[PDB]
Amino acid sequence: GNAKIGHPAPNFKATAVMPDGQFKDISLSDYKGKYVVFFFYPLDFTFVSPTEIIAFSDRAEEFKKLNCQVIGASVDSHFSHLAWVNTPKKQGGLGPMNIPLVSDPKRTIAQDYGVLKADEGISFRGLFIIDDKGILRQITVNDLPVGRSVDETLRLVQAFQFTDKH
Amino acid sequence: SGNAKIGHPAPNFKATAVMPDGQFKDISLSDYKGKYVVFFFYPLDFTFVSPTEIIAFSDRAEEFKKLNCQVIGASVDSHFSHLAWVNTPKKQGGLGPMNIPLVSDPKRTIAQDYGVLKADEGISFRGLFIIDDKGILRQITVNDLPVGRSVDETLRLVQAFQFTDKH
Repeated sequence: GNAKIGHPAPNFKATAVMPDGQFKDISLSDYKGKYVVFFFYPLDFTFVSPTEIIAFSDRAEEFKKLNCQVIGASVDSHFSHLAWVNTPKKQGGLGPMNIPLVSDPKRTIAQDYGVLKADEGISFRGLFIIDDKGILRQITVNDLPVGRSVDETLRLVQAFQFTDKH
Repeated sequence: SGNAKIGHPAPNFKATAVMPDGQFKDISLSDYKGKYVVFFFYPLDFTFVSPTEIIAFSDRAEEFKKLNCQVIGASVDSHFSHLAWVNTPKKQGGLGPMNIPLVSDPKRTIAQDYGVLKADEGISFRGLFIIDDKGILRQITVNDLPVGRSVDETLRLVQAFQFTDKH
């Protein structure tokens, strides 16, 4: 991949399903001036990913207070993302989202970030912290079975911002 | 760059370390087959954030022992530098006695194999890697220099990989 600490995070432009339930083409560069947490998950309609997605969405206000945009992504189509959003939570759906969910059907974004599981065409659980100047500050990659922690992500974002001002 | 890939064998190394008994010993990652390994880099000895991380992992080594997990720290400093830092009491800004080995990577080849060498400064980023008992890399963590790592989070991850290994 091209994700290197201290270098500009690779830009992307891709269709996302937005919090209002509509599709929009967004770019990482849209969020210059804010910190960004950009995380990949393997596939829609799975059982580890919804715990993570719902936690980041439920707690989006805590990232807002850190002037930090959270963006999720997977190789599944944006239509599949919306289908999972519209599935009732009591049946295993995501429910309404406070974060956008990017579609990476060409796998080029996952490749740019070095998190494509090449033998299976899906992303590992990659999470990237990008500062307000677009510079990559933190790389996290978990193998497929093991989820990430919103608490840890908030600790990291806040710590980078504090040390930025030092 | 680097050869650290999730789901592939973690890059082996053979290097001089300062062991918990305070003596030099050449160790290899493959020595620890059969155990989980947390392998972490820090930029260089005799600094300010790194000792807090090193001491935290050393102080809490028993919690990794209870998970059949070996913790190993590393930097590009010489093995004499590591020993001097250990021999400096914590009261005076040193590490004090350690419960974990500290690997010396003076040729920078281990940092390069793990993709954490910061070009031009000849130091490693704050890289941390979780390797299972088969030697397979399961987790990559890399922090830019100013921000340290969490022992709690590392234990959460080791526990979760061992949990999911059961199915």
